[PDB]
This record gives sequence, C-alpha cells and structure tokens, in this order.
Amino acid sequence: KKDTTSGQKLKVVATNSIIADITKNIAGDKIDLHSIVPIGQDPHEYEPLPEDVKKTSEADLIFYNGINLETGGNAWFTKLVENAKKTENKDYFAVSDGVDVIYLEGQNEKGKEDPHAWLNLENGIIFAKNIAKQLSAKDPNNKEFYEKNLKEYTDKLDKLDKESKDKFNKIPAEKKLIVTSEGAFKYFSKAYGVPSAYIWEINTEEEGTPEQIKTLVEKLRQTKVPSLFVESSVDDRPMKTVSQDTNIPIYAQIFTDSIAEQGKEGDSYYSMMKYNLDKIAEGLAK
Ligand SMILES: [Zn+2]
Repeated sequence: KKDTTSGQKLKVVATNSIIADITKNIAGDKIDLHSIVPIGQDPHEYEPLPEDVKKTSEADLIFYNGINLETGGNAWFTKLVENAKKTENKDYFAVSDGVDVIYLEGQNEKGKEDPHAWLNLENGIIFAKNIAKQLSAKDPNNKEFYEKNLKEYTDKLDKLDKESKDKFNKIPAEKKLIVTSEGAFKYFSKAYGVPSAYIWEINTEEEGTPEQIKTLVEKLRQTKVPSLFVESSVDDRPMKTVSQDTNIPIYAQIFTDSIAEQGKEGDSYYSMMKYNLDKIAEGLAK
C-alpha cells in the first residue's frame, strides 16, 4: 500500500501500551508510533484526547485488541475510528484475530468475549504475528526487517511460555487460585493451569461494590489461599478491603491491562508476563 522509502515513515496508532510495546519490538525505528491509553489507565473505558484524534486520523495503520476490550464508554474505540473515517481491515486491525476466544462466563455470543487474551503467551505471539503481517502489507520495503524482528521476538516469547508451563505444579491445590480485582485471568488460567477468581468480572461493570467484595470474601473464607494480587490499572481500594476482611495479604501489584511505567519492572509485554509469572508463583507458595 505505501512506498515509505519515497516518503514518511508509516504512521501507526495502538490503543494501549501492551499492543504498542509488541509493535515497537516488531517495527523499531521504522515507524512513527502513538499509543492512546496511558500506562496505568483502564483501556476498557477511555475518552480520547485531541492528540489521539489527530494521530488516529493521520494514521496509516491502527491496531486495537478487539474481542470486547475497547467497548466501554458506549464503544469508545468504535466512535474514534468512525470520527477518523477509518475502515476495518483496511486501516484498523484487531490483533487478537486468530486467537482461540474465551467468552465471559455463561455467554457465548459475539461482543461478549473476554478480552484478556494476551495473558496467555501463545496469544501474545499471535498478536505479534498479526502486527508484523499488517506492517509488511502496508510497508513492503521493510518486510524482511519486520519478519526478522518477528522471528526473534516470538522465539523469546516462546521460550518463556514453554519454560512457564513448569511454574505452578508445586503449589498445593488449596492454595492454587489467582485472585485479582477484575476477572482478567481466564486465558492465563487455561494456559498455565491455575484457576482464578475476582471481585468484578470485567471493568465495564460496577466498580467494586460492597456486594461484590462480600461475595469474594465469603468464597475466600472457604479456602487456604495465601496471597491476593492487585492490578496496576484498577483502584486498589476494593482488594484492600477484601484483603482486610479475609486476613489474606496482597502479595504484589501485577499487570493485566497495561505494562508498567518506563524504567520499572514490567515495562514491556515480555517483562510484564515474566514478572506476573514469577510473582504469582512466589505469592501462591506462601
Ligand atoms: Zn481488563
């Protein structure tokens, strides 16, 4: 589509820092990249700022999660691309295309998917493949470079994934449960064999009401779970109350919907996943 050598770098927009980071690993300095949702902020419901609107409108390529991630705020991503006059599978692409979808509990229809596919490293590899292919389709002069970066990156994710299938077999069955504010661990639970439980299933619902806290506390009181976890991108008040009512300490802050701030541990898709795996493993062995 574009002969970037005879003009500007490809202009790329990613909806959140996880997709942006994977993108940076594939494209390097070949592109101009803008990420919309700030590090540490919820990507489910976001209100685009003037710079997001400008960059999205000037973009050659737009990557979003798809599978019911950016749909809060009465479909914020949908309104953004409508306003920027961009077309699906021409200008903007879901990087989850090709993952095996898991839906919200008791649901199975389109638009009711659980969006947290990247917490399974096999799906992070699928995100990178979609990104590299769409980068190469739009900027064919840099295809060998994107492909070389893709192979090195998926090899690195693949080694971490294989090695991480050994992580939780030592945890006693009564300790074996990941607890987070949002129910964002469905793909991770399936991939790494560790059940998960939450305060609220997906960020677009209610914010950690007293009923939701009480429901998790009562479930937790029937277990031997030694640690709780709190995500970097949600209010930690709900989990602190759960922690206080159950007497179970919050072992660590983890990463779900955002990478960590630049320079801190977890500041990339790879390192947030590596971090998550180790801290959950330590936390559940307490
Ligand atoms: Zn989420």
